[PDB]
Amino acid sequence: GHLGFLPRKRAASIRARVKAFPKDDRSKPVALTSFLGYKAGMTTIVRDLDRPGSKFHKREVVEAVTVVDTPPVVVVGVVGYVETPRGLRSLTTVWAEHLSDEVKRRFYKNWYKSKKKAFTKYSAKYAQDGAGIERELARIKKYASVVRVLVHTQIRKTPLAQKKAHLAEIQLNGGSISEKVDWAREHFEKTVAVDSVFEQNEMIDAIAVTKGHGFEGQRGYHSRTSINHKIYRVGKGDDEANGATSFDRTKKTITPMGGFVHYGEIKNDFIMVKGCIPGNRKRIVTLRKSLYTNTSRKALEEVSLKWIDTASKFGKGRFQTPAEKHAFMGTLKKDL
Amino acid sequence: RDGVTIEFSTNVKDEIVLSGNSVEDVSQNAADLQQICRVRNKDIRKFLDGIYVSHKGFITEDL
RNA sequence: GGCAUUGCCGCGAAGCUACCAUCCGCUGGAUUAUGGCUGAACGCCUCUAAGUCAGAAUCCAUGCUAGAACGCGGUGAUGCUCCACACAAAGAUGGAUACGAAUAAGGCGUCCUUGUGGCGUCGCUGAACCAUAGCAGGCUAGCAACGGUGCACUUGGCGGAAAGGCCUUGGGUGCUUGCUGGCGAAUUGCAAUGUCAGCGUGGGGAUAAAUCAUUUGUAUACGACUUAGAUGUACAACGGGGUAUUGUAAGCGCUGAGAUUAAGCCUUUGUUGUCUGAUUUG
Repeated sequence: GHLGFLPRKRAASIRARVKAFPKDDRSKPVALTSFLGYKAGMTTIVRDLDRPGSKFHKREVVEAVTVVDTPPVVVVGVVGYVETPRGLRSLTTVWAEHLSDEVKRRFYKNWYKSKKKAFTKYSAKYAQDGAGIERELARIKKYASVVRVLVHTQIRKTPLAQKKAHLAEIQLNGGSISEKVDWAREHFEKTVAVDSVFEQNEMIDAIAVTKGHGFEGQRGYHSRTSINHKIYRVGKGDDEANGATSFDRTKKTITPMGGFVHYGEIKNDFIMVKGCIPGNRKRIVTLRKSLYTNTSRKALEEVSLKWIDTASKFGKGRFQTPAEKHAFMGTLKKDL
Repeated sequence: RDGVTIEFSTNVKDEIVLSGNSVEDVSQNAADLQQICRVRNKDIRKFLDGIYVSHKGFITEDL
């Protein structure tokens, strides 16, 4: 096979890492340069599209897709990175002076036996007349060409409960670092939804480790990188009729009847994308937006759904909604 | 570049005058025009219609 | 039900698979031949000698994969206390003494308008420059001068390329060799440097951990890895239920009904039950 990927052995990390970022621009708003999802479930969608000159033009089309569960994510702290003729370097990590439980849980491998004394010095000491982050943060103001921001999920808000929340950082594409740093300073002890982050017809990336199988080198369980995935539908986790298209106009929960395979329903937004999102199921995945300007007739297009698959795909997928399901079944044995 | 005065010449159809100070630069971008017009792959003299530099000289006259 | 080596026809979730299904699969430089620009060599020219503008399926960046198990940064917790006993309360001996840029040229002072300016001058060694006397640097008298210098308090600002460095303000404290005083030194006997670079032990007490173990499954041959385990949507199970596998069940049409159902499906207003062992580290 390719000598691209060498050497052979496993990806040492359960969560992958982000090895690139979109360059930056000084004249933009402060922008959230990337985000990370949870792939939950595979499915298939029918739709039609506008692609002039292609043989599918104005022509009803069917293709499978991938869904990714996406909790709106909560932000604690900022670290600016100085640049040095070696590499970057951190200056100081900062936080929200109140942290959620789970991010506390990231700092203990044994939670129950521990004393939960973690932050008291740092998070308590900031309670005061101030200056807590003043000196350091203004230092970031002076130094630190590039700036990143701590981001961490709420997994109590996901049906798979490990109680423990991951940490990551994301850059900021704004400029004149003051309204960068102030930005997230304003966003300390806050959350940031996916609204202002992405929108449809935008190519991005989501990649992660892939499906550990076993030992016969060691096959799989690598974080590979698959770019160019067109988001068909930007979900909203409060949206009734999850799968409401430009066609269907009937009520369906994107979580099927009886639930997803190994899942409860969807409490937060999601991204449906074509093709494949690497890994095995139940996965935490990385999302990097284009790294550059891709603009072309290919990426400027506009998706038009027909029907989204809400069927329960355990066994052969058959019905869709329990109302229609129970109209076609009619009365069962004990029903009515 | 800078330092090039460009004009689409009137009193002569099908011609253009570029002038300036630096020999290097005026003939630099003149050569750069005649070589964006390269006709390969095909018959060489098929169209002797092409892009040429007709005049090489000064602005003044009588200097 | 069992054997008929997983009993055959038929059904099959799931797991695992298939160019037998689908997705997706980098953007800029540097270049060679080539075409030249400019212009000698060569009083013609010339892509070339100096200098040059484009350009390859290449090379390098751009993007991708890992991440030094003696590569490194950021921050989160407490390492503390007692007793017993051990170091100390790859080569020093004045000073590592800071523009930058050219070298067919530059500093320094200065002139005036502010220059690509004028004037002077410097270099041709750091052999320079500062510092330097006092028992290895004592104890004591003043003369001048308000210095220089130490130390500790101390203002203020700068330095994040490894900043941990530098300046600075303000008092006190000592010093003084800028000047002139007075007492001390031996006997180390004529050399054999003859001086002047808080700290771990091991056993308690306590702080925060981490590990084994246990459970789980995204992992897995062992490893190794990911969850949960402190009184809660904690966990575990039954059942409430929901999908769906299954093809009409003992038995008097009843019945697309039955049996199974997370052990690698799901939501759990209820029920029943559990909730802290050992080991080491800081």
